[PDB]
Amino acid sequence: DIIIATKNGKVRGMQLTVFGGTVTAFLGIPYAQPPLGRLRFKKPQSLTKWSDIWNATKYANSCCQNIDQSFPGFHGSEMWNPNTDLSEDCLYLNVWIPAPKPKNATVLIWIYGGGFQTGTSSLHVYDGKFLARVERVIVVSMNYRVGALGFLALPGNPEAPGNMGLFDQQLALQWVQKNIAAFGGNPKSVTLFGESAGAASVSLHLLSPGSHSLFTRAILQSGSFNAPWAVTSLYEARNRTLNLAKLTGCSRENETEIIKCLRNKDPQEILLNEAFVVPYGTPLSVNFGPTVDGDFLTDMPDILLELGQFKKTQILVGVNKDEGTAFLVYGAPGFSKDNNSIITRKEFQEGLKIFFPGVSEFGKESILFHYTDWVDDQRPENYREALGDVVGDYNFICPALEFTKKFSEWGNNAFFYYFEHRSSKLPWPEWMGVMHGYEIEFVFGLPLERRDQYTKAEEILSRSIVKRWANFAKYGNPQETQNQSTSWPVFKSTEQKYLTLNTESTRIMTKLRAQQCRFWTSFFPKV
Amino acid sequence: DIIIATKNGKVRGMQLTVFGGTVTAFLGIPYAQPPLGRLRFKKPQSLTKWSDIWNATKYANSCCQNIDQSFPGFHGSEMWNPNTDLSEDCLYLNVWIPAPKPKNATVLIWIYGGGFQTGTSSLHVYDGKFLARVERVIVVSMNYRVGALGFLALPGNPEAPGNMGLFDQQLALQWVQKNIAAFGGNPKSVTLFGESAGAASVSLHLLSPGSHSLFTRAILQSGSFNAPWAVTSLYEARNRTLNLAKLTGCSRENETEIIKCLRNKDPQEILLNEAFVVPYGTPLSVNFGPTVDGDFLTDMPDILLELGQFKKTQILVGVNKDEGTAFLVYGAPGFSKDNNSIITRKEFQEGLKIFFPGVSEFGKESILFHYTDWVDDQRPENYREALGDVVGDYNFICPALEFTKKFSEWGNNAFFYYFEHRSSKLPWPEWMGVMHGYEIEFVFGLPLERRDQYTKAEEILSRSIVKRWANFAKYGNPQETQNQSTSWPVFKSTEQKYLTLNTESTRIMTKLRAQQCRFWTSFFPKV
Ligand SMILES: *[C@@H]1O[C@H](CO[C@H]2O[C@@H](C)[C@@H](O)[C@@H](O)[C@@H]2O)[C@@H](O[C@@H]2O[C@H](CO)[C@@H](O)[C@H](O)[C@H]2NC(C)=O)[C@H](O)[C@H]1NC(C)=O
Ligand SMILES: *[C@@H]1O[C@H](CO[C@H]2O[C@@H](C)[C@@H](O)[C@@H](O)[C@@H]2O)[C@@H](O[C@@H]2O[C@H](CO)[C@@H](O)[C@H](O)[C@H]2NC(C)=O)[C@H](O)[C@H]1NC(C)=O
Ligand SMILES: *[C@H]1O[C@H](CO[C@H]2O[C@@H](C)[C@@H](O)[C@@H](O)[C@@H]2O)[C@@H](O[C@@H]2O[C@H](CO)[C@@H](O)[C@H](O)[C@H]2NC(C)=O)[C@H](O)[C@H]1NC(C)=O
Ligand SMILES: *[C@H]1O[C@H](CO[C@H]2O[C@@H](C)[C@@H](O)[C@@H](O)[C@@H]2O)[C@@H](O[C@@H]2O[C@H](CO)[C@@H](O)[C@H](O)[C@H]2NC(C)=O)[C@H](O)[C@H]1NC(C)=O
Ligand SMILES: *[C@@H]1O[C@H](CO)[C@@H](O)[C@H](O)[C@H]1NC(C)=O
Ligand SMILES: *[C@@H]1O[C@H](CO)[C@@H](O)[C@H](O)[C@H]1NC(C)=O
Ligand SMILES: *[C@@H]1O[C@H](CO)[C@@H](O)[C@H](O)[C@H]1NC(C)=O
Ligand SMILES: *[C@@H]1O[C@H](CO)[C@@H](O)[C@H](O)[C@H]1NC(C)=O
Ligand SMILES: *[C@@H]1O[C@H](CO)[C@@H](O)[C@H](O)[C@H]1NC(C)=O
Ligand SMILES: *[C@@H]1O[C@H](CO)[C@@H](O)[C@H](O)[C@H]1NC(C)=O
Ligand SMILES: *[C@@H]1O[C@H](CO)[C@@H](O)[C@H](O)[C@H]1NC(C)=O
Ligand SMILES: *[C@@H]1O[C@H](CO)[C@@H](O)[C@H](O)[C@H]1NC(C)=O
Ligand SMILES: *[P@@](C)(=O)OCC(C)C
Ligand SMILES: *[P@@](C)(=O)OCC(C)C
Ligand SMILES: [Br-]
Ligand SMILES: [Br-]
Ligand SMILES: [Ca+2]
Ligand SMILES: [Ca+2]
Ligand SMILES: [Ca+2]
Ligand SMILES: [Ca+2]
Ligand SMILES: [Ca+2]
Ligand SMILES: [Ca+2]
Ligand SMILES: [Cl-]
Ligand SMILES: [Cl-]
Ligand code: NA
Ligand code: NA
Ligand code: NA
Repeated sequence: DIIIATKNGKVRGMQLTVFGGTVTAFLGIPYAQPPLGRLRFKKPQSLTKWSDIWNATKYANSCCQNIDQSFPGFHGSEMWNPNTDLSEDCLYLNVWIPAPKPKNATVLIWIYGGGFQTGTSSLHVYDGKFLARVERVIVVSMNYRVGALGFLALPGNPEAPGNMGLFDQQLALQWVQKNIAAFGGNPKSVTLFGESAGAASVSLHLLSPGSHSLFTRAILQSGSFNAPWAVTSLYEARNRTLNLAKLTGCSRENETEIIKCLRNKDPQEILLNEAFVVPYGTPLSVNFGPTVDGDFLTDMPDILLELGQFKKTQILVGVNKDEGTAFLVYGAPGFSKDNNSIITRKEFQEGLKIFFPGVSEFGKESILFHYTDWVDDQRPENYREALGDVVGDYNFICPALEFTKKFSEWGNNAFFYYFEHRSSKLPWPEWMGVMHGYEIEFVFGLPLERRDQYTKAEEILSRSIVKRWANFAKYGNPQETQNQSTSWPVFKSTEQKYLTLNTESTRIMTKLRAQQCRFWTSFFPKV
Repeated sequence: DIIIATKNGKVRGMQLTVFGGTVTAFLGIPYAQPPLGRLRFKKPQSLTKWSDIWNATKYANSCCQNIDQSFPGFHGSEMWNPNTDLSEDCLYLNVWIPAPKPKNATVLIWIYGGGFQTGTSSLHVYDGKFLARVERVIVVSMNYRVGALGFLALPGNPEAPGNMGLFDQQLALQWVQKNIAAFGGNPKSVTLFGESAGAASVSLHLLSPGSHSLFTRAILQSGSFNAPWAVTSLYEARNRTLNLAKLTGCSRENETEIIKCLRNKDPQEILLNEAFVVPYGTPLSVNFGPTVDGDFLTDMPDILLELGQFKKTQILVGVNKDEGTAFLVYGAPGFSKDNNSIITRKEFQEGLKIFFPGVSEFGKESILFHYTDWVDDQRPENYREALGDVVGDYNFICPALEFTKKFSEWGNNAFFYYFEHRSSKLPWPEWMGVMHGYEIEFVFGLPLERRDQYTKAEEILSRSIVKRWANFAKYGNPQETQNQSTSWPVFKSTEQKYLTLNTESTRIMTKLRAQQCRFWTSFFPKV
């Protein structure tokens, strides 16, 4: 029976057998006041204190959110849907510790993605027990509010200031500063990691001055805040908040009154109207996301990055070979998970209109021109592959490389990876390749479980990535030093070396997507 | 009717239609006295002069040689067998010129491989008409003597001094110096190129002082003289010459008498006994090859390379992804062109004994140890693939990279390629991958012929390689400057950049086979 005294009271954990050893898991520890009633849309308030033993022995409620119903019964989509009850009462976190209790263990804090609209820390692919067993690190993950409930903004107004879910993440970081030594963690050795919006979130903590002292370093998987979906303009945030009001019958003249009305709405009515606050979305829409609130974020983040205003520390950044494919089967015409999706030029053109709705005709033609010069055989898959690369390059890969360059120019070591292994268990079809989100299970060490039907080469790839991540967190250097592995060189401006992660042979390469990213980075923003 | 006046007399050529234009071909021009009777085994003697028009309108006799009969009727082997009559009377060369007659064209001189035992300039894959049409270069190729007739050595004795076939190559280089301006060529812009033993030959012309002024630069495809098959020791040459005598009933006490006896033998009896001059050969045996004769080669060539004694000029060097596979089906147990050749550990072990017959048990185990640490799934093809890599790394790839490093250390620009495209027409089975010899058709531009059933991507790869080779010959820089191509960086000590040649995307990579070549280059020579 394992009980830990925290600043707010006692917590009971549970023991787990993992690989012939034990991990102690504390699932569902609260770290804030439930944000209900008058607290809805406000910054998380600090926890009152309890007396008695809080039983942290099951995952807590996931935050309210819309759910992906495009492929019911299909594991490829459903694995990402929440696996605990939805409730506004969702501000909880999990702690996995090695057994016996470590003395001063490095801490890995996971921030999930989901577009800032969805996600929960209790998914199977985020289970931190394998990392605690194998690397003897402590792993922490928190639920944070998503959608309008997490990111509604009327900026400057403390009834709905914006970025509440980023403040939920920050308050969990603070909980780890105050409490983790009780669990055997070193509050001075904390690495944030996250994927997609969780990676964009990690990048914004590098920018936020109230996060500077809450962590040591950062890992960004397929996301960074300069991605075109990651930050909402003040203009679009106000418009969306008042669009939400209009839809829920909460248009008022005093803005504090709009929010008060919005506080009387059933959470379902808020969720049901979120999709419509925008005149046309895309599969990549982030209707309620981070804004420049003057609090968490003091200025436009592109300006902070460019002018070197961020935490000086090491970063590890990477992307997957086919980031954009997952999004094509949520509305691009001629695409389907259930066939090979050989599409025509006309379909490609229609697909750009689906992904680039506010963009001028010239803008869309410039994309077509950059991506359709083949290269050369015709090649029925030409247009199918180009559309996935358009979406992946624009939304994930070029912003990650641009973030990595600008960050490294200010003197800190940066390491960049390109993940190019397709999981042998992937339920999505082959044409979708190495999809967005499908390195995560390798990072959390799921293929280390021999009972799970991953191949032996995958068990080895995962073990090595697990070691590199842990070495990054502990030592700021993502090497695998014992097995004659390829040395991972720092990513510098000028050379731009990156490491490929694959089952066959790790390679050092240079200037990932050089020609494509010149297009998105220097020309497209003008269009 | 196109007639050219040469230093030795008139030659009539023939016109060819190639790609809606014309090439003039002069096939079978003699460049030496036929080396018959008293001239057999001696250095080529210079040509007497003729009066009348020598008709250069068909390929000439190929030199006497044994023929590959392992797969009769099979195009994969038979494409390399000679396609003109065999005769000692074989010292002829071909000239392809653009039409109209160029004014001062760069000259490309092809030296074929065949292990120094076989080969002829008239094979289809060496037809220089496409390069003359497309790049407006002049292409020259010569027949040179092979086997004992080309390389028998009793060194110091001018009746059989050694290296006669390298002297045949040199005398053809001289013919081009004296005659090529008459054809519209620039004798001051001559690039040698060659594959396998033709590449080892090209590398020896960089070392030979009598070749220094006969050419400007050099291209080495899958060969260099530091490869373990390329140069025969004085010891093994004498032993083989006297072994040949013993077998033909020509053992005598006066050595000039051995040679005189050998001059009375039918060329068939010499050919029939060549295989047996060695106690055990391998599929890679070069029984009669280059020696240090004190004439063509003044010292052991490893010493010249190491100490910088060679022509200072630019080089282009490369290898194919699966150099060693071709040799496995000529005697390694469990291999077959007609199945997938999944072999066992025992078979691998037997295969090393086939490829490394004089090598100690410890030597062979060290090879097994370096190549059988997987990497990791088992992977039935593990041993099959390892044996191909052992043979390809030892015999071709590590010596080429070692040659390229040592050459570039003396200040000259070097460019290195790794050819990794498997021809869509390859008659050999898939497991053999990107075989030895199968870049040649890409270099000579055979896929430019749309009538030939190569894919469109192959036509493009060939066009680009043809342009890089021609730019190398003309300008010393193998760039393709007009089509947004990957820039080919010089290969330097320290970084060791190389360019990959493939149908998909050209990449700049570093330190090809670093771990393998450390084994062959620094450790294996001690064994
Ligand atoms: C791959 O499937 C798509 C997607 O839509 C389809 O899903 C299929 C597996 C099948 O059940 C089909 O009946 C279903 O509608 C096909 O595109 C669709 O095809 C029709 C015309 O035949 C269009 O009018 C539809 O609008 C279009 N749907 C979408 C969303 O674009 C697609 O052609 C198919 N591709 C193949 C077989 O190569
Ligand atoms: C692939 O074939 C080899 C090569 O020899 C064979 O060629 C085959 C296609 C077939 O015609 C066969 O009859 C012929 O001998 C096979 O290895 C051979 O197999 C026998 C025992 O079955 C040995 O005793 C032979 O010595 C051996 N030959 C050599 C040269 O090693 C091989 O097993 C086969 N591999 C497969 C099917 O996976
Ligand atoms: C933000 O403000 C308006 C609001 O329009 C919206 O009304 C909402 C409550 C919601 O239901 C939403 O779907 C609807 O679009 C946007 O105006 C839209 O623009 C179109 C033309 O593009 C006009 O027809 C309407 O005013 C309205 N659309 C529809 C379909 O009725 C406006 O575009 C937006 N501002 C932005 C995006 O910067
Ligand atoms: C060079 O000299 C001898 C010559 O032996 C050879 O006789 C030739 C005419 C020819 O037929 C050839 O096959 C034969 O090998 C080599 O001696 C051989 O070595 C073995 C033991 O390895 C002895 O049994 C014999 O002397 C002879 N072999 C056979 C099978 O009869 C000698 O090895 C070689 N020198 C080298 C390789 O450096
Ligand atoms: C916590 O769990 C233990 C079960 O072993 C129990 O004794 C205690 O009452 C629990 N607290 C609850 C249910 O609030
Ligand atoms: C943990 O390590 C830090 C340095 O990273 C040190 O300052 C701290 O006191 C240590 N605490 C322990 C061993 O309890
Ligand atoms: C609006 O109403 C709120 C709350 O009832 C009040 O506190 C605030 O001062 C009012 N402001 C304006 C501008 O009407
Ligand atoms: C290193 O190699 C061993 C044994 O060869 C292997 O079992 C282990 O997984 C490897 N460790 C890492 C961190 O990759
Ligand atoms: C060379 O060819 C032409 C054929 O057009 C002929 O007139 C001449 O006699 C030939 N020379 C020979 C056969 O020696
Ligand atoms: C050919 O070019 C060379 C320089 O490479 C020059 O010296 C020579 O005279 C030229 N000859 C011509 C145009 O006939
Ligand atoms: C051997 O005979 C040759 C040719 O008949 C002769 O010229 C030579 O001087 C002789 N040398 C010896 C050492 O017997
Ligand atoms: C360059 O591109 C053109 C037209 O796009 C093509 O037809 C030609 O083959 C290319 N040239 C080379 C040297 O690759
Ligand atoms: P990630 C799956 O959180 O990506 C955000 C999406 C909206 C581009
Ligand atoms: P190239 C085919 O001439 O290779 C020589 C062989 C004997 C290694
Ligand atoms: Br069009
Ligand atoms: Br053994
Ligand atoms: Ca790629
Ligand atoms: Ca996802
Ligand atoms: Ca490795
Ligand atoms: Ca390879
Ligand atoms: Ca060959
Ligand atoms: Ca290219
Ligand atoms: Cl580069
Ligand atoms: Cl490197
Ligand atoms: Na087209
Ligand atoms: Na084994
Ligand atoms: Na050793």
